[PDB]
Amino acid sequence: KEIKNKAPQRWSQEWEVELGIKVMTKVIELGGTPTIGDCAVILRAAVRAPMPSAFLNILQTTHSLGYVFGSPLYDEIITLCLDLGELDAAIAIVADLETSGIKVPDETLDRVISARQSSD
Repeated sequence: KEIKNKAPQRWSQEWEVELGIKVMTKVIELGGTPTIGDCAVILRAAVRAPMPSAFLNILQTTHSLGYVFGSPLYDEIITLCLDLGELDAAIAIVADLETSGIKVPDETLDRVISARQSSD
């Protein structure tokens, strides 16, 4: 009775990436392994519309299955985090990237350190 006459909700890329990460979490819970391409696709959806908060969780989900992206993609996401003003987000990103053991570009870490020094 309630669903049929409810007004529809317009599309938004934020709701899109939310539904995407929820679908990914459910698929992982039910025993399914998403491909690396879908991970790159949700990363592209997250970088297209400003949403820095989702970066950490999506990259953690990617690293969970064992997938590792190239250095340019991490460079791009870190540069976007620095540009849009989410310094703590980029700090968490480089922290979990160092924890995972992947190698980030030197200029990216240098820019992160410079932004951290400027913020302090």
